[PDB]
Amino acid sequence: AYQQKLLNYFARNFYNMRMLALFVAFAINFILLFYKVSVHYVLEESSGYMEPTLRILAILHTVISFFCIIGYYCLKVPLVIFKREKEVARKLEFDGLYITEQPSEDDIKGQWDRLVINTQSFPNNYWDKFVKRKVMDKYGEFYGRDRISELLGSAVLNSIDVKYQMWKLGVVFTDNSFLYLAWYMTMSVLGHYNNFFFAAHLLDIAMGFKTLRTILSSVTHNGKQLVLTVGLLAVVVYLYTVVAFNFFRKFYNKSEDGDTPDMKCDDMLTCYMFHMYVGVRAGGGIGDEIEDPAGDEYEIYRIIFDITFFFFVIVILLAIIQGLIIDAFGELRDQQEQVKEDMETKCFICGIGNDYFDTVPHGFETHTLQEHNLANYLFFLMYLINKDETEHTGQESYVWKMYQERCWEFFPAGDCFRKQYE
Amino acid sequence: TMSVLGHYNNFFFAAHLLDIAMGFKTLRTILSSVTHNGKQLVLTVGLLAVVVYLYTVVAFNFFRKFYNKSEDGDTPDMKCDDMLTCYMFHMYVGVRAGGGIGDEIEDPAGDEYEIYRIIFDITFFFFVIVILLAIIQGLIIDAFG
Amino acid sequence: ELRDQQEQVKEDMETKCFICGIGNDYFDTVPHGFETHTLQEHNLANYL
Amino acid sequence: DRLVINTQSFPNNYWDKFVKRKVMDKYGEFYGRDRISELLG
Amino acid sequence: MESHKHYTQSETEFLLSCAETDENETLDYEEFVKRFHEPAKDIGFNVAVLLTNLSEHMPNDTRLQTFLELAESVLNYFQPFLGRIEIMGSAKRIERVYFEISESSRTQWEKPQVKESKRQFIFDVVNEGGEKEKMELFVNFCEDTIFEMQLAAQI
Ligand SMILES: [Zn+2]
Ligand SMILES: [Zn+2]
Repeated sequence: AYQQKLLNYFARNFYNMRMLALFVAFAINFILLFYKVSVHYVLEESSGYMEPTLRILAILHTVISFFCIIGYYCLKVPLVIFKREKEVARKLEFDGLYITEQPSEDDIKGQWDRLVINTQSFPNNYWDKFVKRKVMDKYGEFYGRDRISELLGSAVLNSIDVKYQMWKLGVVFTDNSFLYLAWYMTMSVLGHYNNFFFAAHLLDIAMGFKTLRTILSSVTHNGKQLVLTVGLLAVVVYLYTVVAFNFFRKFYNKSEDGDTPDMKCDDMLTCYMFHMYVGVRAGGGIGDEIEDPAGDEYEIYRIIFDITFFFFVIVILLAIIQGLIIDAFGELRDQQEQVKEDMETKCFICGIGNDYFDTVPHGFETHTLQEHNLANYLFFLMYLINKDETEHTGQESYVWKMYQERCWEFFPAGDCFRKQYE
Repeated sequence: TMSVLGHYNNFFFAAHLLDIAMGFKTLRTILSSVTHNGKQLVLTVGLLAVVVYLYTVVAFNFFRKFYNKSEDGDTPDMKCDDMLTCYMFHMYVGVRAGGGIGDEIEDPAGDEYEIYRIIFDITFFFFVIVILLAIIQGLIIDAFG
Repeated sequence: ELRDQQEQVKEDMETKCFICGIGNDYFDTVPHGFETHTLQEHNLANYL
Repeated sequence: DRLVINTQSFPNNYWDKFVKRKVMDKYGEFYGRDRISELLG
Repeated sequence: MESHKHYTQSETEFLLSCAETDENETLDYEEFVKRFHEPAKDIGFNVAVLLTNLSEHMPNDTRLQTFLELAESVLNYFQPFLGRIEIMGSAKRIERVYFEISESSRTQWEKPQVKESKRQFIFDVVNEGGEKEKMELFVNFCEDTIFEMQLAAQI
């Protein structure tokens, strides 16, 4: 219960130590700025604690990473496994997909959940042992009681459900957030071993103050098109290099003046990577590596060639990058403004408009705050599930039956008690 | 008080030309497009500085010969070994670069370390210049929108 | 203009059908009647 | 703005000396004529 | 108690003669009628729901208005505690059901991590997602949120 209480504490004190771990990462950045090439070491100022607090703060930061992954296990991991168990249980309810459908080789996320139905302790952290025996009752009269039996299946060592835990952690590993923080802890491990890569913990600034994160979202949602466009660019560089391999085998000399043993980019690779490294990090042209206009009539077309590079490369490059990034920003600002539209024009349950509901002294506002009052439907559902069905009203038992039915017409189609008479 | 200091020392006296910050309003709306978003701008430049920090640190562990500050190296050159010196070197060079660090890099001589070093310069070019222009004019034109 | 054209395609497939052309104001009175109105009442390939 | 309610000449350039004695009247029957005297000065 | 400016003094003395008469003068506030006053709070809650629904179904009745303002302090107390929605209760007409909301669920709803999951969910239901079964996805979020506040209070 000491350790139970401490897990409770790390649950209820979780984001604060996360931001403190970020502050310790800033302190890591504070030190990694006085290294000297001799092996390496640290210089000295009036503060006299470089190496001891170095080692101590490294071990401390790694321990805080351990604390946050244990707390994150104590945090949302049951919520995510709750969502998973809910989805699997209701898909055996409304489909019986492991009875009947047998889904494809895509989503062995889903077929991963086959071998947990093997466990007798399958539907644990979803409170809903109803679902197991209801699905047991619902189909095996059609398809087999043997099929029902198949879909059945200090000192505490083997009296715990092993395969449930295996399935559980396999679902846990699918999280991007969990793998993110676990990989972060292993980075703290490698810095505990070798504190050269130790300052690479500064992807902690990828999941704090959200505006940078929305900028990263503007990066990542479009990035398939970005990467394929850079691949198209590489195709252009490839063929464009190949053009200056057939007709052009003298205009490059890598050494000084050519008498020193110069190199024309004849080799495919060498010429490939040469055009890549030169012309991408160019600053417009290949006016550096080109032979200047000396008067050759081949060199006329070679200057035209450099012009075609300039035009069909630099324009294209800027079109690749900031057109797509500002396009991402336009869609991000559009999405946020449409969120602010729909929270102020038509509610989820209202769905009419702010034309009707402002007739009286701020009735649209109170209509939002009271008549659809989004969290109070949540509280109502709590109030149902907390009560017993004998205790229900006919209204309460009615909505309960509609909820069990998963039929959803009991919710308003949009019109309200203000709409009927007023 | 700026007029007072110019009355005392008329060197800073011409710094009164922030008077053009509160007249003809169109410039002031441009300054408004600057200032309302600027929290995101400053935090993004801080992110850029983090990238430069770690990216410098990468060329501190594996890369301790490709920079020589003097002429030809026989004159007493300096590899950017020091954390700070290498920090501010990458800042002042690569930010005011013009795309690449093709100046300070050793050219392709044929070393297989230098292959990855050229790939390193390419990663700088790509993950820096694209990001920079995305920082500045994407956000400023977003402000204008 | 490309993002405008694609978003207006996603508008008109979800607001006013080719044959409906009224809006999603009228047709959502019942349990998803606008959706079934699309899938059944104008059901584009079934005229074909 | 706490320590200007200490001043007897608090609500000056708002023409509305109403507000001082109305707030003096409105709450100190509940909470104290001495509280009214403190919010005077 | 009279320094709290609130009550009427004969009724304060009624509460005094009610109080405990516990052997010198001492009195525990919890053991007063308090512990039984929360079922009395439940009764007055139901009365408030009742008078509320009276006003809601049948408004504009000065008899009922006088009776309503007669019950002013109860509606002042219990509007933080009531629950109110609207549905179509199988009568093919727009109806409304008034009910209870406990407070500890609101204290774990006071947890703004739920509020930001909610606002991201707002973003989802507005744009990010196939508009398939809007309120059903909402109730999926609700069941998850129920489980979330179970986790939150159970710590
Ligand atoms: Zn509604
Ligand atoms: Zn039609």
